[PDB]
Amino acid sequence: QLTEEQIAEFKEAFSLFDKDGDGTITTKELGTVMRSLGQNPTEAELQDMINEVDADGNGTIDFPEFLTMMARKMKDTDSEEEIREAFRVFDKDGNGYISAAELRHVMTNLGEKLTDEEVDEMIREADIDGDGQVNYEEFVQMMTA
Amino acid sequence: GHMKVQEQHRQKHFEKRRMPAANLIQAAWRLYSTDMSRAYLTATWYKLDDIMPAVKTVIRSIRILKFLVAKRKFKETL
Ligand SMILES: [Ca+2]
Repeated sequence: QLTEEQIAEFKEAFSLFDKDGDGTITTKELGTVMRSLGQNPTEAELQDMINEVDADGNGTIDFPEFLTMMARKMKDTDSEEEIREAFRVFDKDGNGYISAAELRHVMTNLGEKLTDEEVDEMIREADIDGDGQVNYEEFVQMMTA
Repeated sequence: GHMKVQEQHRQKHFEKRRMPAANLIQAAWRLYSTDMSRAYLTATWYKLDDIMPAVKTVIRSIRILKFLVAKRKFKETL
């Protein structure tokens, strides 16, 4: 279901990592591209990211694994269920909602905290009626196309 | 085993999930925002995306990998 050209777009992105052109993305090439953009991942973080798509076990990413990951994004069934399970962790009522203030409070105080502008763009992307409750499920339907 | 000390233990069995749960939402939102955020709605990114569309696709590929790691670490807290 992928056009011959959007496959060529992912091949162009793959080749940016795979500089030596040997068909694999190592931690060296993945981290080099990440750090040229100003990111600073640890070596363990590079291994964890590669292990999520390395279906062979040699510790590298090849192009078939790459375009499968790029085509899937978050549209899979497992992502939709897990992301919602993460939202329910902050749902006391069990309603499928969470107050816009508690969502803002959780996003800016836990884990990789969002900036003030990040969480403001998230609250704008969800819609709020009445008390101030987002329907976080129709939110994960939006994120997972 | 006996009474309340489970209700204050069940609080903590669950409290170690709130950080990986937030990380999953934050990684998912940052991945979703890659193709809709105002951060990319500037003349600089439009031109950058015209001469080299691979740069934005690389940024997306990195965010997808980070979403997958985050989704795993949250599943490992179940
Ligand atoms: Ca290589």
